[PDB]
This record gives sequence, C-alpha cells and structure tokens, in this order.
Amino acid sequence: MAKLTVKDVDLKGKKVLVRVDFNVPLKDGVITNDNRITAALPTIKYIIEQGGRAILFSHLGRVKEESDKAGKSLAPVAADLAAKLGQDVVFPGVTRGAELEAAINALEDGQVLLVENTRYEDVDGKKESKNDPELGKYWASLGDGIFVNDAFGTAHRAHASNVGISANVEKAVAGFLLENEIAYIQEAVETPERPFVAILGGSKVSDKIGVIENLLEKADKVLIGGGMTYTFYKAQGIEIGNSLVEEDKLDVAKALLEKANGKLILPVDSKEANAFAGYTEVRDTEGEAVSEGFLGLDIGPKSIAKFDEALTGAKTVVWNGPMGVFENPDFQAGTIGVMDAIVKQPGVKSIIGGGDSAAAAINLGRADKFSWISTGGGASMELLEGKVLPGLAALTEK
Ligand SMILES: Nc1ncnc2c1ncn2[C@@H]1O[C@H](COP(=O)(O)OP(=O)(O)NP(=O)(O)O)[C@@H](O)[C@H]1O
Ligand SMILES: [Mg+2]
Ligand SMILES: [Mg+2]
Ligand SMILES: [Mg+2]
Ligand SMILES: [Mg+2]
Repeated sequence: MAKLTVKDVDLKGKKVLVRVDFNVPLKDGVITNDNRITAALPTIKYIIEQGGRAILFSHLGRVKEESDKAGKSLAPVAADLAAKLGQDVVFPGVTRGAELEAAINALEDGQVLLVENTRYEDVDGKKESKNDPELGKYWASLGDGIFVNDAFGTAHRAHASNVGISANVEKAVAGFLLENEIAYIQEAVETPERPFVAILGGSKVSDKIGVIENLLEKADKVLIGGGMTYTFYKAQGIEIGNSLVEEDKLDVAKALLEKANGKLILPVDSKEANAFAGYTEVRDTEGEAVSEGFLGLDIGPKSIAKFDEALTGAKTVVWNGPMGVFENPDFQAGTIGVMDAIVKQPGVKSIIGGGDSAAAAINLGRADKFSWISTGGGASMELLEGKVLPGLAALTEK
C-alpha cells in the first residue's frame, strides 16, 4: 500500500490506538449480529501478537442527548470481544478521564481496552461527529504516537475518532480490513486489470450519478440495470409505463448517455407486471419499451444474455445494485443471471459494493464466489466516486 499499514510500524511494548468498527445491531442490550466484531479481529489479534497494548475506539448508533446513551453502551461488545479473543477486554465505561488513563497505563503487552461509545461525546456539542479539535488531541494523547484506522465505514467522514486522532499522532496507518477496502474499492478501480466492467443497478440514478461518471472514465463498459434503467429510457423518449423514474434527473441521464461514447450499456428488455404488488400478469417485453399499465421490475432475458456476453473475459468487475426487485422471487432472475455471469469469469477480481447487492449474493448462494464484498456503505460509494476521503487523506504516506 501507498499509505502505511499496521505491518509497517513497530508495536511491541507500545500503546496502540485503534479505530475499529463495533457498530453492531442491538436489541435490549443484546448483540443481534456480531459480523462487524468478527471482521475486526485480524487487526486486533495482530496487535496483541506483536506485544502491543490495544486501545480500541468505536461508535455505536447515534447519540444526540443524554437519554440516548442508554442502550448504546459498548459494554456488551467488550464482553463479546473478550469471548472471541479468549482474554479480558478492559472496559472502564468512560470516553475520557483520569480513570481511563490509569486503566490504559496498567495494560501489559498483549492486553486490550475498549473506550466507551465515541458518540457519547456528541451529547455536548457533537464533539465526535464534528471532530472537535480538543477531543482528537485528547484521545491521541492516550497513546504512543501510533493510530491504526480499521473502520472504512466512517472513513468518508471527519470525526474525532479517525481524523482527529490521526492529526495528532506521528503515524496513522491502515488496519487489515481498511487495507483490503482500499485495495479493492480504490486501487482496483484506478488501476484495473482489464477488461474492467462496472455494473450499476438498484432503485435510482440520483444516488449513483457520481459513481456512473467516475466509472465511465475508469471502466471499459458500464452495464446498467434496476430501476435506474427507466430514467435512462425516459430520457430517450422510450415509454416506461408506471416504472420508477426520476423526472428531475432526465437531463443528467441524457448527458451521461451522450458522453458515454458507447460504454454505457442499457437493458434491451424487461420483465414487467401490471402492478408492483398484487399483479395478475407478468411477462417479458418484446424490447426496451414498457407497456402502458405495466412497470418494469427486472431486466429481461435478452438483457441477461447481453450482459453475460459483455462480461466474457472480464478481469475486474465492480457491482452495486440489484438488476430487479430482488425481494420478490418473480424478479430475481436478472440479478442471479448477472451474479453467475460475473463469478464464472476466469481470474476475475469481482467486487460488490452495495447493501442489497451483498445480501442477495449471500442469500442466493453466490457470495463465496466473489473476491470482495464491501461493507463500507457511504464510504464505499464516495470512494467509487473517486473522492479523496478525509479518513484516508489523514493516513501517513509510506
Ligand atoms: N426495476 C425496479 N423497479 C423498482 N425498484 C427496483 C427495481 N430494480 C431494483 N429495485 C429496487 O432497488 C432497491 C435496491 O437498490 P439499492 O439500494 O440502490 O441497491 P444496494 O445494493 O442496496 N446499493 P446501496 O444502497 O448503494 O448499498 C431494492 O429495494 C429493489 O427492489
Ligand atoms: Mg504499506
Ligand atoms: Mg430494442
Ligand atoms: Mg441500498
Ligand atoms: Mg509527494
């Protein structure tokens, strides 16, 4: 990597500040999904093994007033982590103070402490989420000049717990998970093994305009599916019946088509129905046009075939957005057809970067065939737009 990583610094005997992603779902003080804790382990375990003293920071949920702190303590997360590590995780229950400092000083090589929910500092003046200078300086002062960022999911935002600490230590470096997110979502896009085929779907053009623009420059082809299809169709004068469209984005859609120079590949048919729910007729369109009284709810079979051919021999694929209304079994074919066409390509580096897209891959038994499934959400989108994220800018150059 071009930034330093946790492997590039000497950790033995040192306090090591780590931003981890422990923002797990809770219900009544109970963790309902530990995936993010599991995903955090490799970096944590590495620091322990190297003889570092791990001081962990995370947010959980959002905290606007004092009453919001209830339910959002990391106490259950500290317990969960300790069980996964097979050792104690010290948990003073505070975000700052002399007791916290005393607890940190007492850590021996290989031990772990978890600071309370960083967004507890948001109650008085949004200090974490608005990156109060004094808070970042304070949290940095708890360490020995090393900060490891392993939370790609907030890398697109400037908070005290990422950029604040980074600004106040000598070495701010990437953890193992963030390193992989950068490798797949930034470097594999900027410097792709070609052919690079991007696939963008989902409900709407408006949340993907920046990514389409960037990937039109970086990719060899960009395949479009999902509801976003019908905004592109309407911009061309194609009838779309009752399909999901953003009339306020017709001009931008028209402009992306004009600039695409043949790189933007639309569906050539749809599976349509005469209602979104409670439909009594479902059928394939003959071609692009959707029937009056109907709406398009998946790409059609000619489109699946065309996209499969477009994917032949791809070496890099980035995918965000289902090709149809995947929640419904009648409209899963387009998405399944594209997933299978992606993962069969020899040597392909296949990368998923959307929430419903990852869920679909996992649910339908294809996820294990992809190279990387991103969980960075807004960060993933902003990085696919080609933006310089503050949490990454803040990292030390190798
Ligand atoms: N033809 C369609 N008409 C209406 N909705 C559609 C259509 N195709 C897909 N969708 C919806 O698109 C939604 C998912 O879109 P989107 O949220 O953009 O995907 P994602 O994988 O979650 N990407 P992101 O939100 O950036 O992480 C689902 O609710 C689908 O039902
Ligand atoms: Mg490096
Ligand atoms: Mg046609
Ligand atoms: Mg989504
Ligand atoms: Mg330089």
